[PDB]
Amino acid sequence: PLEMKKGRGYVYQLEYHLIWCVKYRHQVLVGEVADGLKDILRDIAAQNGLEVITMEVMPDHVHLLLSATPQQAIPDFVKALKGASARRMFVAYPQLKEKLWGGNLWNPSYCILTVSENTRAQIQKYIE
Amino acid sequence: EMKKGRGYVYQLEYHLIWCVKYRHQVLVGEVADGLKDILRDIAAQNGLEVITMEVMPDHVHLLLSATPQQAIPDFVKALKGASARRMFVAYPQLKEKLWGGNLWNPSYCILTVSENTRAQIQKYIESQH
DNA sequence: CGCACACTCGTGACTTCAGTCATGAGT
DNA sequence: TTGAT
DNA sequence: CGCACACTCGTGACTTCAGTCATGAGT
DNA sequence: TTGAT
Ligand SMILES: [Mg+2]
Ligand SMILES: [Mg+2]
Ligand SMILES: [Mg+2]
Ligand SMILES: [Mg+2]
Repeated sequence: PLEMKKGRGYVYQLEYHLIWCVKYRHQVLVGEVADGLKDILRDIAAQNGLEVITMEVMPDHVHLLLSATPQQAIPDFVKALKGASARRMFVAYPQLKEKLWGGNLWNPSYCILTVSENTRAQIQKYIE
Repeated sequence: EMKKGRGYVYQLEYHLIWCVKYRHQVLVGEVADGLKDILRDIAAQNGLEVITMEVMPDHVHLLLSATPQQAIPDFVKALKGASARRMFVAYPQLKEKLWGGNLWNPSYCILTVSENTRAQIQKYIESQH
């Protein structure tokens, strides 16, 4: 049986692998800065109705595995996740301005991949 | 494999399914054939790639590939709302069983698709080296 | 190298009112 | 301030 | 009879200007 | 006008 969420006019299962990097690929996401970023990203995610299945912060990039509804558009939540986290991180960690004084904490691009929650076998069963 | 746009790199696939209103097995013969041409056309207009398409008498199944900017409610609306309008015009006999102004069930089912499961993907994430 | 996602300049949209998203072009 | 997830 | 995704009515947005999307409530 | 992909 397929894992499926139900909403008003749709049944769905939507997961994405989202990834982005620190501007200039600076390795600044370490220690308390990485810990903070985890809080900030979870708060933004919940504020936006996103479920964070997995989160991993490496020094120069972030990897998220998200579960969403059909109404949450990609450019919208990526903007929330990155734009708001940049704003907060700079406030909470003024020391970031030492390596990133240009007004950006993040690389201006994101990489995103859809993800199958269920197996190909489960899908053919449901689809047949 | 991975596509690119001005500010993003992505690979987006979705299984999209919806049924005929009241579950009537109406999509058959020339009606089904015309549905396919109408869907392919709508997909073309909206720049949506249709990887797989299947039309059963009571429901449709598509495997789509899209850009990050193509939101789900928008493309589902385009494919279902436009095809319905067009199907009734092209095949009026549909009205014999569906005179209420709806060719489609008001719901859609949609699943993100990838070349691996999240279980595997998350483990790959928890590693680092 | 010469791009390009990633660097830079530019545009508008819109939250975080800063710094992303959208976006074209030059290197 | 870049050099790849 | 009650549900709901699937039936219906209700509320709007927006193309297909009809019939879907958004959506809350009854059955 | 419904009963499940
Ligand atoms: Mg960007
Ligand atoms: Mg609907
Ligand atoms: Mg270019
Ligand atoms: Mg209900």
